[PDB]
Amino acid sequence: PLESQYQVGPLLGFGSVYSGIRVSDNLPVAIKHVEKDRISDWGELPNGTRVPMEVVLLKKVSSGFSGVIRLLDWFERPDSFVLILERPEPVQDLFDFITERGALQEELARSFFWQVLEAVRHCHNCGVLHRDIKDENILIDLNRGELKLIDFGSGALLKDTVYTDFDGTRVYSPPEWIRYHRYHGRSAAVWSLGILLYDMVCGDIPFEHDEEIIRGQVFFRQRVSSECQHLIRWCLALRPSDRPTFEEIQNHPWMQDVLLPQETAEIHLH
Ligand SMILES: NCC[C@H]1CN=C(O)c2cc(-c3cccc(OC(F)(F)F)c3)c(-c3ccccc3)n21
Repeated sequence: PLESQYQVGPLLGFGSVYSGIRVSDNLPVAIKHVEKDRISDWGELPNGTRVPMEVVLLKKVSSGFSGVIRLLDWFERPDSFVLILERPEPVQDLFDFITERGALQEELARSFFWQVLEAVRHCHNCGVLHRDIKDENILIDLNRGELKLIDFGSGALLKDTVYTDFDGTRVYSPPEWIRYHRYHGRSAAVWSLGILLYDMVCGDIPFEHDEEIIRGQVFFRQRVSSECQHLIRWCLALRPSDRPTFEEIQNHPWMQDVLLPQETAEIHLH
């Protein structure tokens, strides 16, 4: 069936994502392969079929909402699974985008960061915790100026209780995980968005080493507004309880008067 519905193009960019076309309507797709031997967390669909957690998570967050990458279909194979993902065209990941432009202007960082917050909120609303929010896991739909979360491969069902496992990016991980190998989903997510926002306005992440993470001292290597500095420092509070909630972030003075995605595209992307 797969090869009957999708024309496979070349590799894109340890992960295995190929360019693809849906032969039905020539819709651009991405084809992610995951080998069963490499899967740590297994979920179960309503039908009680054993699938990778990523399928569960993508199925739970897959609706009208443009802020998360839509899982169009998936397949079981003897030794692997194959996820069909939407592919914007043209498209750039936020890592390559920040690398090319360096530090983003606050206005564009605000629009991008707002869109990421809206997307993370949607995930949380649908019982999904991403656990690997970072520039690489954000695609820019360059025409529409819309960001899309990708890679729920380290994700989990959202729970209000302690997490004692983590398979995400260390330099984006919060001090409580480094020190005590324990975190709560939302507060840890606010940490990673702190790192992300720092990365957007400074053109690089703030911390390389465990000691730097644990100390949580933030040096700005670029001119960044006082209000943006405050929001970053707040997201990056050492004590989880001291971190802002999603509501508190989106009500922060820095987050006000956000550009519409189309506005953002017109001004900053073309
Ligand atoms: N480091 C990022 C993580 C890699 C590995 N895990 C994943 O779950 C993943 C999914 C995709 C992806 C999703 C939708 C469209 C898509 O196509 C597009 F890039 F837009 F052309 C790719 C990529 C990926 C992104 C960008 C470049 C290469 C792969 N990834």
